[PDB]
Amino acid sequence: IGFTIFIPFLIIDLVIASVLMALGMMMVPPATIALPFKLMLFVLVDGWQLLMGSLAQSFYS
Amino acid sequence: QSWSLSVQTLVFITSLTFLPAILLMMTSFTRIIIVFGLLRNALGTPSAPPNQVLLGLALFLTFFIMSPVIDKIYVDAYQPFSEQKISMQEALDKGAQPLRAFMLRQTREADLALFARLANSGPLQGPEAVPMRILLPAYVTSELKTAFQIGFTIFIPFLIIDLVIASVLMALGMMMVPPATIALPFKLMLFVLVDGWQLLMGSLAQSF
Amino acid sequence: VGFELLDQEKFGISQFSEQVNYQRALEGELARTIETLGPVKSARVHLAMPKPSLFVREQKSPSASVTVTLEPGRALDEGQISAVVHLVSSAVAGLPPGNVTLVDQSGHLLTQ
Amino acid sequence: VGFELLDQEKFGISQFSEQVNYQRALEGELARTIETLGPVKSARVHLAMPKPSLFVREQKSPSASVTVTLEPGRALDEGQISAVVHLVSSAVAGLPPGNVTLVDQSGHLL
Amino acid sequence: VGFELLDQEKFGISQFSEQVNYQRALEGELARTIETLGPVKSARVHLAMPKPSLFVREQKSPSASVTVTLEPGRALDEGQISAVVHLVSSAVAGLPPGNVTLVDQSGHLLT
Amino acid sequence: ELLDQEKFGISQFSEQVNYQRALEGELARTIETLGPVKSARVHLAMPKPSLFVREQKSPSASVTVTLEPGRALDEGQISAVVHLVSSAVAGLPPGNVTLVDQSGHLLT
Amino acid sequence: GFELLDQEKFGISQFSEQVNYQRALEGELARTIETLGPVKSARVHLAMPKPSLFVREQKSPSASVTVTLEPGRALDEGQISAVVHLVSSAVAGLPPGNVTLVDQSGHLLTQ
Amino acid sequence: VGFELLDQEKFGISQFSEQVNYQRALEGELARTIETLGPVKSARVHLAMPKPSLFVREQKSPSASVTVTLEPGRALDEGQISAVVHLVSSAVAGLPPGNVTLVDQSGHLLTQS
Amino acid sequence: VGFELLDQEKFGISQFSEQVNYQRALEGELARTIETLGPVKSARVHLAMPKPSLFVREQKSPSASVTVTLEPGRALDEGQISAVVHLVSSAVAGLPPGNVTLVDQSGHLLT
Amino acid sequence: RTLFSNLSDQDGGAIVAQLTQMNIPYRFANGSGAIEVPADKVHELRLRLAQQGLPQFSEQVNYQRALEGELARTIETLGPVKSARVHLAMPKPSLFVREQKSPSASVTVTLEPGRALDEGQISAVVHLVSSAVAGLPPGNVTLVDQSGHLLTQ
Amino acid sequence: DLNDAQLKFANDVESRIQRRIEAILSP
Amino acid sequence: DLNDAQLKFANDVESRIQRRIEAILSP
Amino acid sequence: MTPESVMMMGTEAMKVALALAAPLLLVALITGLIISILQAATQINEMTLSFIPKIVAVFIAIIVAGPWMLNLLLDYVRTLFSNLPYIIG
Amino acid sequence: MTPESVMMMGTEAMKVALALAAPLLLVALITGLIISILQAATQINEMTLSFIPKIVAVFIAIIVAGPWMLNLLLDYVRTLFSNLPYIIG
Repeated sequence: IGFTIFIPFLIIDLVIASVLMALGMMMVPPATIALPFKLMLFVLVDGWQLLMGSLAQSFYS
Repeated sequence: QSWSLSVQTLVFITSLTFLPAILLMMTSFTRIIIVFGLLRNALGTPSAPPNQVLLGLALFLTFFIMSPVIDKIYVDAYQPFSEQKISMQEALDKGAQPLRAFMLRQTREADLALFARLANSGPLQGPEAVPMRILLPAYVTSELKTAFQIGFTIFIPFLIIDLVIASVLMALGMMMVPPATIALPFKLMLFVLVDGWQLLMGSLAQSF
Repeated sequence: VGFELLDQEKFGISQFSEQVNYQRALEGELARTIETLGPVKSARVHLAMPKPSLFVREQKSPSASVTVTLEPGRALDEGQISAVVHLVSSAVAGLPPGNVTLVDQSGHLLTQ
Repeated sequence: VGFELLDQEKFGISQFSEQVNYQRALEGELARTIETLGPVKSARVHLAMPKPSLFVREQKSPSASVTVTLEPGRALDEGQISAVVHLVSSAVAGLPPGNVTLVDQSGHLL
Repeated sequence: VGFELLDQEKFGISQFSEQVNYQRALEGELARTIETLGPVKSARVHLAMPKPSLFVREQKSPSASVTVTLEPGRALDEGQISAVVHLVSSAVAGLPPGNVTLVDQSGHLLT
Repeated sequence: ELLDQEKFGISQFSEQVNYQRALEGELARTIETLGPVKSARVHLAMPKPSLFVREQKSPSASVTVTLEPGRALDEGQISAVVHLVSSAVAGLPPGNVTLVDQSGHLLT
Repeated sequence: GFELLDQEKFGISQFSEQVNYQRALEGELARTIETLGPVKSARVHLAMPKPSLFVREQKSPSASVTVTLEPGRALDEGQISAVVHLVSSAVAGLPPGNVTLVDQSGHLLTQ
Repeated sequence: VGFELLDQEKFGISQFSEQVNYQRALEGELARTIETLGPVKSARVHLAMPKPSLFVREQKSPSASVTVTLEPGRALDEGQISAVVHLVSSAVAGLPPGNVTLVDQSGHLLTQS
Repeated sequence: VGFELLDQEKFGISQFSEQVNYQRALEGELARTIETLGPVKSARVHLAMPKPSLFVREQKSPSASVTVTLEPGRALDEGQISAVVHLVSSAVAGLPPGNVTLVDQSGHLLT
Repeated sequence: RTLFSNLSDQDGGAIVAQLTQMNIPYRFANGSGAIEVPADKVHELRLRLAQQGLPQFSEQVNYQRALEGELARTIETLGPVKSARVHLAMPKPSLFVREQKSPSASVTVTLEPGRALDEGQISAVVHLVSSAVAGLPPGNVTLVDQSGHLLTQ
Repeated sequence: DLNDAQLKFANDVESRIQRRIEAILSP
Repeated sequence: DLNDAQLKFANDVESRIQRRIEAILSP
Repeated sequence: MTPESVMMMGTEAMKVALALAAPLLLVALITGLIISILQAATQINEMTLSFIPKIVAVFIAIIVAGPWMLNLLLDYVRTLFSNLPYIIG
Repeated sequence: MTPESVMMMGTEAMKVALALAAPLLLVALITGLIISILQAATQINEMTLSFIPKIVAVFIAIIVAGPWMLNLLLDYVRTLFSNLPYIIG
C-alpha cells in the first residue's frame, strides 16, 4: 500500500526536475519546488478522506 | 449520587496523563505547529529558530486562542464543581460543551460524515448529536487538511523569489551559481520587511 | 444543446464546468422527450442538483421544475402527468417524485 | 446572456467570476420560461445565493426576487402565483419557496 | 446515439467525461434493442446512475426511464412490458426492476 | 456587461468592487421598469469582516426613486421594492433597506 | 465617478485601489443627493478609518455632506432624515449619528 | 492639488509617500468645500495624522487647524463655526471635534480655546 | 515651495531624505498660512521632530519655533498669539502646544 | 372626445400603441398632451386602458365634484355595475406644518343582481381612480359594494 | 415603525367589525 | 430623536380617538 | 497483484508523467530551436539570448495548459487511491 | 479546497512573479541582442563580449526599479497573509 502510495509524489518531482531542466536551470533544487506542489496535491484530492476510506476498505475486503 | 473522594482523586490524577494528547489532538496546537514547521521549510533554512522557541510560541498562541473556551469551561464546569455544587461526572459533561462547539466550528462536513459512516451511525439529526469519539477524529482530519492548505500557500512567495532569482541569473549567463544560496538572504529580507512573524500570527489567529 | 452541447470541449474545462454542462445536457434531453408526448408542443426542464451533507435535520433532496406548453386545447391526462413525473424523477439520481413540479403555459400546477 | 454568455470564449476567468456567470445564466433562463407563460409579457429574476462552506456548521438558504410585467389586464391566478413559486424554488439548489418573492409591474406583491 | 459515437472526443477527457460517455453509449444501445422489438417504432432510454456517496449508511441504487413509440395500434403485451423491464434492469449494474419506468408516446405508464 | 469589458485580470478587490456595481445597476434597472418609477439609484454597503472576533455584520442598502411626475408609490409597492432589494443581496435583512423619493421623503 | 476606477493602470497598489474606491463612492453619493429636487449640488467627504490592530473595540467611520439648495428650497426634516439614511447605508458600518449635513450658508441641518 | 495631485504617479512611490499624498489631498478638498461656504473667500486646512500607540497614558489624537479668510465683513455665525467643525472632524478618521481649531485672517480663534 | 519641492523628480533618495523633505514641506506650508494672517508680513517655522522607534522605548514630544515679522506696528492680539499656537500644534502629530515658541522680529517672545 | 389629457410622452406613446392594436381611431391633440377619441368609446377605452395599467372651493369642490362624477360615469361602463359613486377626500393644503397628508378615494358600486366584479375589474377601478388624482396611491382607494362589502384587499 | 404597523392592524380590525355590524343593520 | 417618534405616536393615537368620537357624535 | 498488473500500473504512471511534462518540454524545445535557427540566419552567436525567451514561453505554458495538468494529475491520484484496496495481495 | 481556489491563486502569484522579473529579463535580452548584432555587423569573433553589458544593464535596472518591485511584492504578500484565514473556508 505504501509503495503504490509513493508513486505520485515521485512522479511530481520527476516532472518538476524535467521542466526545470528544459530551461537550463540546472542548479535549482527540485525538492524545494516539488514540496509545495506535493502539499497542493494532497490538499486537492481529499488527501486524508480517500486514504482513510481506502485503508478501511483494505481491511473489509 | 456522587463518586467517593478516593475515586475522584484517582480519576483526576489519571486524567492528567492525557494532557499532551488533549493539547495535540483536541486544541489548536496541531495546526499552528504544522504551519510553523512548513514555514521553516519554506524559509530556505530548516532549523533557523530552534524547535523549543517554536513550541513555546505555539503553546502561547494556543492558550490565547482557546482562552474564551477556557473561560466558558471555568464558568460552566470548574467553578460550580470546586464549590461542591455539582458532581464530577456532571461537571465533565457540562464542560465538554464549549470544547465540542469549538471543535465543531472548525470541522469539515465530509470528515464528520465519513467517520459517522465508519462508526455505523444512522439517524444523526441535530449537530448536537455527534458523539465525542466520532467528533474527535473528524476534527483532527480537518485540522490536518487546513494546516496543509495554509502551508502550501505560505510556500508561494518564496518559490516566486527562488524562480525569479534563478531565471535572472541564468538568463544573464551565470548558470553555474546556486540560485538558493543567493536567494536565502532575499527570502529573509522579504520575511522581515513584510513583518512575516506578526502577520503570520494574525492570520493564524484569524483562521478561527 | 444537451448531448451535442458536450462536443467542442476546449482543454480548459473545470470540473465545475463539466458538471454544469452535464446538468444542461440532461435538462435538454428531458425537455426533448417531454415534447415527444403528443399533447406537448414544447417543454422546459430546470434541475436543482445540490450538496448532500449528512445531518438528517437539514437534508435538501434534488428538485425539478417542468413547464409544458400544450397544443391548442390538448389537456394532459392524470396518467400523463404521472408519466411525466416518473420520467423526470428517474432521470435524476435520487430525485424523489414529490420534488417534481409540473406547470402549464397558463401557470396551472398540473402536479401538486 | 444565459448559456450563450457562459460559453463566450474566455480564458482570463476565475472561480468567483465563473460562478457569477452561472448565476446570471440561471437568472436569464428562469426569466425566459416565466415570460413564456401566457399572461407574462416580460420577467426579471434576481437570485441571492450565499457563499458555501466545506464544514462550517452555520447553515443559510438562498433567496429570489421575481418581477413580472403582465399583458394589459392579464392578472395572474393564485394557482399561477403557485407555479411560478415552484419553478423558481426548484431551479435553485435548496431554495425554500417561502424565500421567493413575486411582484408585478405596479409593485403589488403577488 | 452510438457506442462508437463518443469513442473519440480527442483526449484531455477528465474521467468524468469517460463515465458520461459510457452512460450515453449504454442508453443508445438499450434504446436500439428496444426499437428492435416488433411493436416498437422508436425508443428513448434515460439512465440515472448515482455517483457513490459515503454519507448514507448504505449505497443507493440507480433508476431508468424508458419512452417507447409504438407502431400504429401496436399495443405492448404484459409479457412484453415484463421483458423490456428485465432487459433495462440487467443492462445497469444493480438496477432494481422496480426503478424502471416504461411510458408510451401518449404518456400512459405501462409499468 | 461592465463586468465583461475585455479587461485583463486586475485584483480580487477590483473584481469585488465591480460585482457590487453590476448588482446595483441591475437592481436600479428593474426598479425603474416598475410603472410609477422613472429612474432608480441603488447603493449597496456590503459589510467588512472583523479581525479576531467572529461577528457577521448584516449588509445595508439605500434606494432612491424618482417617480412619474406626481404619481406616488403604494404601500404594497413600499413592500415589493423592499423584498426585491433584500433578496438580491446575500443575507440582506429587509429592515436595512431604506427607500427614499426624489423630494427626500423616506418611503420605508 | 465609478469611471475613474475603470480607466486605471496596473502598477497601482492596494492603498491606491482603496483611495480610488473611496473617491468613487463620494462621487456617486453626491450625485444621488443632487438628484433630489431641492438640491442643486452636493459634496460628500468620507473618513473611513483604516484596519485596527493597535486599537481595541475598533472604531466606526464618519461622513460630512455639504448641500447647495435651489434659491429658497429649504430641506424638510424628512428630507434631512432620508439624506442621513442614504449616506449611512452607503458606508459599511456608518452609524447615522456620525453623518453631518450642512447647507451652503454653514447651517447644520443634522446634529 | 488634492485628488488631481494623485494622478501622475511614478512607479517609485513609498507607502510613506502614498500616505503623505493622501493627507495633502484630503487637506485640499476640505479647504475647497470650506471656501465654497458663502462668507469664506479662501480656506487653509492642516491635518496632523499620527499613526497609533497601544498605551493610553501615551496616546494623543488626530488634530486639525483651519484658517479661513472671510469676505469683507462676512463674520461667520456660531452655527457656521459648528458646521465647519463637523465637516472637518468627519473627514478625518477618528477626529474628535474638540481637536479642530478654526481661526480667521486676523488671528481670532472662532472655535473653543 | 514646500509641497512643490517634495515632488521634484528624484530617485537617488533614502527614507531619511523622504522624511527630511516632508519636514521641510510642512514647515513651508505652515509659514505660508501664518504670513497669510493680516498682521504678519513673513513667517519662519522650525520643527524639531524626534526620530521615532518601533519599540517600547521613551515617547517624548516634538517642538516648534515660529518667528513672525509684523507689518509696521501691527502688534499680534493675545488671540493672534493663541490661534498661531493652535495651528502649529495641530499641524505636527502629537505637538503639545506648550512646546510651540512664537517670537517677533525684535526678539520678543509672544509666548 | 378627449380620452386623456396631460399625459407623459411615455404614457402617451403606450396609450397610442394600445389604441392601434385595438384598431381604434385616435387624434393626439397637437401640443395639448391630450388624445381625442371616438366619443362613444371614451369610457370603455378608459377602463380598458386602466386594466392594462395605463396611464375656488366651489371650483375645487366643483372640480372635485366634476372629477368624481366623471370617474363614476367611467366605472358605470363596467358590465356588472348598475351605478357608481366616487368620493375624493384630498385634505385642504396641509394646514399643520410638520404632519403630512395624502389624498384618498372611496368608491361605492351598486352591482346588477347576481353579478360580481372580478379581480381584474376591481384592479381597473382602483387604477382608474388613482391615476386621476395626483398623489393618490392605489392603496388609498377603497372600493365597496351596496352592501358595504370591501372589494379592495 | 412597529407602532404604526400595530396601529394600522387595530384600524383594520375596527373597520371590519364596523362593516360587519353595518351589513346586518342595513337591511 | 426617539422622543420625537414617541410624540408623533401619541399625536396619531390622540387624533384617531378624536376622529372616532367625532364620527358617532356627528350624525 | 500479478506482475503484469504491477508493470501496467508503473507504465501508466510514467505515461502520466510524460503527459504532464511533454507540453512544457516541447514548448521549451521549440523556442530554443526557433531562436537557434534565427541566430544561424542572422549570424549572431551569444549563448545567453537563447535563455531569455525560453523562460517566458515555459511560464506562459503553465498559464494556458496548467489547469489541464492539475486536473489530470488529481484524477490519476484519486483513481489510484480509490483502486488501492483492490490490487492488494 | 478546490482546483480553482488553487489555480486562481497560483495564477495571481505567477502574475506577480512575471511582473517582478519582466524588467530585468527584458533589459538583459535587449542588451544582449544589441551587443550581438553590433558584433555580427563588424564580424568580430568572440563569445564573452555581451556579459559585461548584461551585468551593467541588470545592475542599473535594479537600481532604477527596486522600489517598485519591492513595494509590489510586499503588498502582494501582505494581502495574501491577510486573506489567509479566509482561504481555508
